[PDB]
Amino acid sequence: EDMPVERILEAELAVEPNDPVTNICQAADKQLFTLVEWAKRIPHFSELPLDDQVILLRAGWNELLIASFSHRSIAVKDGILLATGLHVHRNSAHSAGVGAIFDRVLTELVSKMRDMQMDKTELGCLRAIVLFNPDSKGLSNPAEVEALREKVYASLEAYCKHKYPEQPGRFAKLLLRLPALRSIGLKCLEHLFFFKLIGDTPIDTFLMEMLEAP
Amino acid sequence: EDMPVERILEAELAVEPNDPVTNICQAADKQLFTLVEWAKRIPHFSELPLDDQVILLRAGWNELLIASFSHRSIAVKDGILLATGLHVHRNSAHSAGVGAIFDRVLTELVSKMRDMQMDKTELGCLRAIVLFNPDSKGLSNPAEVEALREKVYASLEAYCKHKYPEQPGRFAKLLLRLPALRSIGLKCLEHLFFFKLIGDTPIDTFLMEMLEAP
Amino acid sequence: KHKILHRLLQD
Amino acid sequence: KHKILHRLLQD
Ligand SMILES: CC(=C/C=C/C(C)=C/C(=O)O)/C=C1\CCCc2cccc(C)c21
Ligand SMILES: CC(=C/C=C/C(C)=C/C(=O)O)/C=C1\CCCc2cccc(C)c21
Repeated sequence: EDMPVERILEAELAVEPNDPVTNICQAADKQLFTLVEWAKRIPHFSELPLDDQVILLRAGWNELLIASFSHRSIAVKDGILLATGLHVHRNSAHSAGVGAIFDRVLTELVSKMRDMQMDKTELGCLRAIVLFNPDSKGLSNPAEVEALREKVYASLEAYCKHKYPEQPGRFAKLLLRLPALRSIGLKCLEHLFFFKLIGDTPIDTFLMEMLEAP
Repeated sequence: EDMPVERILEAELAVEPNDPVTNICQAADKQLFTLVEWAKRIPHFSELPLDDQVILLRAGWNELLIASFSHRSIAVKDGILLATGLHVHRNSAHSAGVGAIFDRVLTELVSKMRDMQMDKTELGCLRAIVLFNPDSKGLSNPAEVEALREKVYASLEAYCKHKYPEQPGRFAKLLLRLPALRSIGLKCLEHLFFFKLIGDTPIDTFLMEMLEAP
Repeated sequence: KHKILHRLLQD
Repeated sequence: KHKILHRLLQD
């Protein structure tokens, strides 16, 4: 109840305007600030207690950001477009030692989005579902977070079927990229923790903070 | 087309009749044989080229087995029931050093299944969707595997809405446990690789084989 | 902890 | 590779 897809699309339109690994880390930090504003624009999000708001963002920021730049990379050839306006080509990522994860992103996310022509309203809802992760540990009221997630995909399914009547399986197809996003999200994090350990590759304050405990 | 849920339920009914970590590893090996027979009973599975059949099973065996013993642990108090007829209590897992992952299994999987009263037909379809992972690397025909996945959840959604008309969001709720299954599946694997490295904790041939490359 | 995050969420 | 798996799938 009260989870209009129009508001979700607005949040998206509101935020969306040499070592390839270093450029990626900088883009991630830059986007972390934009992620918070985006979240505040998501219905009922800011109404949750500040603490659960922190738990939800710290728990999904990576999947949220990955989903965003991936959808933003549909038109791109073999690579991704960073929020900084930089392009990371598949070969460049390979020459940096992160080719494997980069390929999964292009194969399981970017390409799949481009193939089904996932629109911005759909991207938004998926990110909204990720944001509202009822499994996030520490939640003062997981049941409430769960209720919000259900209102989101309920509206998403409504959006679909209505805009894509000829594709009765589109709703499930969108939801079925989450397992891949979750898997790719976990691998990118492992790499990040390694980059921090090694000391090389600059990491800004906000990104660094996300690597803090828990 | 030709993906009846009755056949899926049959596959389930056909296979379903001191260190807690050691008992878990043995149960996993025992179930790996039962997993293959279960798969063969899944419509169109055995019709795929032997190689893609190997790729699909090696890619999802862990999530497939986890989903199974979890649903089998709904009636159980704070723990799980192993196929060997053994019970692993939450405290026992904790005293073995695997309490964290064990808690995620009880919190994100077992409890959620028990709360929504997920039936065997639903479990089956979800496992069938996991089995038919179009993202599995090496697939000679990923598009075909994708087509099978879509026929599975298309039938699942039909099963739902019809059996649970009063729960219009049940279909999405089932699909939304996959991200958790994928995450928990990846963590259990990490533990297994560690157990192998350490050398302690016996590991049988079949389970050992699944830890082989790739 | 999470200095930056809290400050941004609160504003 | 995957001796056991192939043998079981083939039977
Ligand atoms: C966690 C993460 C966030 C991405 C943020 C970006 C790049 C946002 C944006 O530009 O919109 C992904 C990283 C960040 C650090 C590790 C990594 C390695 C290979 C490829 C990628 C995309 C990554
Ligand atoms: C990969 C995996 C498979 C489970 C197989 C079982 C237990 C099947 C069954 O009894 O039906 C899970 C493992 C197997 C090894 C690592 C591990 C650690 C803590 C808890 C669990 C469940 C696990």
